[PDB]
Amino acid sequence: GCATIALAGVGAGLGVMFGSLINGAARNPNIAKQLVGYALLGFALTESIALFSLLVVFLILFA
Amino acid sequence: GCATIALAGVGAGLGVMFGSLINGAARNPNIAKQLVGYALLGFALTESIALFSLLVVFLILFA
Amino acid sequence: SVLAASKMVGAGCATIALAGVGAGLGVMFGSLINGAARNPNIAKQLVGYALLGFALTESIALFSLLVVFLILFA
Amino acid sequence: SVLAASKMVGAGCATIALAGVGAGLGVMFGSLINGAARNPNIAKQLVGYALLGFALTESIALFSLLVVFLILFA
Amino acid sequence: SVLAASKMVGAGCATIALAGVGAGLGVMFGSLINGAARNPNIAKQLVGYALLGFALTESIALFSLLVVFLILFA
Amino acid sequence: SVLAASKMVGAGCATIALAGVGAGLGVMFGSLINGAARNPNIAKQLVGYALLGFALTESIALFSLLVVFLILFA
Amino acid sequence: SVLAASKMVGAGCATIALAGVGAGLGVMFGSLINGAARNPNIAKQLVGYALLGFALTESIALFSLLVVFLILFA
Amino acid sequence: SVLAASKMVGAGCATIALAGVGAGLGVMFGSLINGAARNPNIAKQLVGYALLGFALTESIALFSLLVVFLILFA
Amino acid sequence: SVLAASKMVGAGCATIALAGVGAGLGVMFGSLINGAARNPNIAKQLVGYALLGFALTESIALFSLLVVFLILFA
Amino acid sequence: EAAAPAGPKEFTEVWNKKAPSTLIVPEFPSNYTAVKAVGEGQVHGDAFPVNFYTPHSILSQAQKDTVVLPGVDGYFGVKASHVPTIAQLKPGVVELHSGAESEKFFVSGGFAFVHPNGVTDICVLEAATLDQVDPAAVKSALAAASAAQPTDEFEQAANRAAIELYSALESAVEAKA
Amino acid sequence: LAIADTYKVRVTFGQASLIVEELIKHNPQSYQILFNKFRSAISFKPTVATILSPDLLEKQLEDVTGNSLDAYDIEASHERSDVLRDLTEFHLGVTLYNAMLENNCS
Amino acid sequence: APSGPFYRVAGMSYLRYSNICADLLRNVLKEPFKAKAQARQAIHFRQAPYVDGKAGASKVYELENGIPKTAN
Repeated sequence: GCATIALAGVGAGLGVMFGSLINGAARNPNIAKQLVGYALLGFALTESIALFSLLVVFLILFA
Repeated sequence: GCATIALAGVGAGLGVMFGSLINGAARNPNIAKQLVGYALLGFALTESIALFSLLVVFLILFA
Repeated sequence: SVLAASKMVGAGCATIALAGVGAGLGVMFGSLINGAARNPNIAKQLVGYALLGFALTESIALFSLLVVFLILFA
Repeated sequence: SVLAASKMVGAGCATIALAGVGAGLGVMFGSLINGAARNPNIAKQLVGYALLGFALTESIALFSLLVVFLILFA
Repeated sequence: SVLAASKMVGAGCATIALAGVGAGLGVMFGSLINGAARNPNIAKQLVGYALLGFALTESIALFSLLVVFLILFA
Repeated sequence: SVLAASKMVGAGCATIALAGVGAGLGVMFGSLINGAARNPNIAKQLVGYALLGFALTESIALFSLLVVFLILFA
Repeated sequence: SVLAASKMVGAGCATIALAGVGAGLGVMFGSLINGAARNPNIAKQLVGYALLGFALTESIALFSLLVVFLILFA
Repeated sequence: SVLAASKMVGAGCATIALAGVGAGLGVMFGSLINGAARNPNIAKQLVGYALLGFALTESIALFSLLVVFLILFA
Repeated sequence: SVLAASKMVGAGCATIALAGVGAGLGVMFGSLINGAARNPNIAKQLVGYALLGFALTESIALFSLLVVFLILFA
Repeated sequence: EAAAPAGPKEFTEVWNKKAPSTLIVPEFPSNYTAVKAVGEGQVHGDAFPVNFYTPHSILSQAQKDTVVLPGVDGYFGVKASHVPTIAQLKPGVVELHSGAESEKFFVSGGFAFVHPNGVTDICVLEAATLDQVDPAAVKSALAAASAAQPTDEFEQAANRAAIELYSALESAVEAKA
Repeated sequence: LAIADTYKVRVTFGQASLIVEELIKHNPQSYQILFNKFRSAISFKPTVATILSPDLLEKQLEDVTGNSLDAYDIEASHERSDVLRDLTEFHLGVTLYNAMLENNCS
Repeated sequence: APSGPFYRVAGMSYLRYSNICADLLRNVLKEPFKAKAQARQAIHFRQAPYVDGKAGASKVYELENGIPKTAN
């Protein structure tokens, strides 16, 4: 139970990332397909750490 | 009980993303719906953190 | 009654998520104030954005509030 | 008295979500000060958005207060 | 007694809600500085907004000092 | 002697308000620096607003210290 | 000896307060460096304000260590 | 032997305060880069202010390691 | 055997200082990205400032790892 | 720190002593304006005077109660007693509202000062209003502006200016209200 | 330097800006423009317009008990010393265009 | 070498950047107003540097499209 609280950090990080993507599109939206191209990269590289937390959640429960 | 603190991070990230929606829309009102088209994607995409947390808080209770 | 004890203390450790959702709502409303101070001609649209932000942010609050009563009364 | 013991311990651990609404109110009223600092013509409208954000952020404060009264007095 | 022991531990962990009140008070009283630094000619309006923000986020600190007096003495 | 042990464990968790009031004091005294770096013509008035903000966020720390000295000797 | 054992975790739960003071001093010196980059002509008064703000925000940290030494040895 | 248990968990809970020193050091070293990118002609003096800031904000990291090594070996 | 179990529960909550040091490292590298985006004609120096920030933040990371490997093996 | 207190007043009594004396003092561009910056007044309530200026026209010297400018962070609106501001303008549309009347000028860049007495000076190079621009040739200009990529940074910056200008113009000619 | 053939067709802002950019190859500390102000068809008052170089004399000449330009909150892309570097070149452009238009009409 | 906004780092001055923006707006007006916008766009002068006191070369500008987009 106290192992899945690391998900709060990756949620709080992903929120500021997908808000800075909104502001980055609102600056100059000609590059918006490249801003989302870096934003999904950041989403994947933060969900890597989210899965790193979920792995030890499953490891405590099932092993 | 100590597992669902993780929705605090989803709440903080989603509040700052919906606040960056306002700061993105007030910066250029000409694109004030495409930024919602990114914001609802951000909300639904980092809710997978909240999906994983409300999967864990039931995976320990009812299993 | 250790189950009747643990349901209370799990609810107390479960209602901590409302802190993050409240801080998110405060950041959201502060950004509504700042958006309505950038160009106040668009404020009638920006409060409409902030209220969808409110009703979508409190979804996470009621997600914890099912769990603050699912582990309490069930 | 273990049940009342965990009721009071869960109530004390339950009231800590008020920290989040405190930080939220702080950043919202700070943005109210900044929005009044930019253009005071909107200062009445910005107070009108600020107190609305105060009420809809105190939504979570009364949610945590009814939760802490449902663990301690229910 | 486990009742008064839970009272002490619970009223101790109840007042970490003042951390967010102090952080929000710092953010608000800090936005007051650069809000006056944008334009000093409306500074008396801004300190009024700041004291409104202080007293209206002090509702949270009065609420979290309600719960400590409520758990300790009831 | 679980009371006199719980008094200390509650007294420890009571001072976590001294995280948030320190963080708010840092943000406040940081924006004072940025406000003085905007215009040092009002470098005398902004320190007045910052010392006022320090004294009015100090009341949070005094509430926490009256809690922790309300715990230890009552 | 649950008193002299629990005073150890009272100290460990009390000295977490230095984290917020650490983040506050970090944002204070960070705004100091960002203030020197605006105008280096006032880079003497800016460090003079930063040392004053560091003196008034370290006092929260010494409130916390004062509570640590009052818990641990009194 | 609960003294040599409670000291271990008290040290673990005591060294949590090196988190906020980490965030403070991070925002200060990031603000050094931002200030060095604003005006590069003073990019030696800002390293002076950043090392001053680091050696004065790691004092709190040394504070928490004092409390850790006080409740580990004293 | 409460001592070798308490060593594990202490080494649990010891090493969450790495959370704050990671949140510091991330905002330091994010300000490195912003400083590179402002003027890339300096950015070979800002890598040198970001690495000198990372090492002196690693210092706190190594202190937290020192505590979490001191609790297990002493 | 103001160690040469110069101006239209101080230059005369230096010019009285070095110039040949039958020459009267040359006039100065301070002596041709009345709208002062630090001179208190010039708001009278909610109508603040905004001077839309351009090298070839005075597109608006009349009064509005709110002005929307496209600053470099994005659009921003100037109310009655706005904070004093040297805003740099992105190429976007400028709005001047006096009530019902709302006229839109799509400008091409420049600055936009707001002075401490409350006046506003929108200063742009080419400020064409929205009817005299087509929605057609923006695509045929932007498509080549999204095509030709020299390795010369000079025309790279010039073509990036073309991209952002035509992008804002296409978003402003699609979203005509 | 000598500039001619400038009123053969007309005066445009591109012309005044290119004459300005030929002036800014020298990096002086103040530019001065000497022209006749067309006040009527009788009076052509000679004037001196002066333009200060930004990071050399403009911020120092404005510094009174602090600064008189810190009242204006900058909203540029980069810092203030690179928006005055553009603003003074713009001021040179407008005073050159207006000067050689008033002098042509007088 | 230069540190500034994106035009100034590439050697292009501010006036050239804003005039290139002006030229690019003037190209995409309507043909009833493209004629009157071609009035204010042209550049015709010559500049002659005098390093000795009397003598120097010439540089004829005859440009009817606007400020030079090419390097200068």
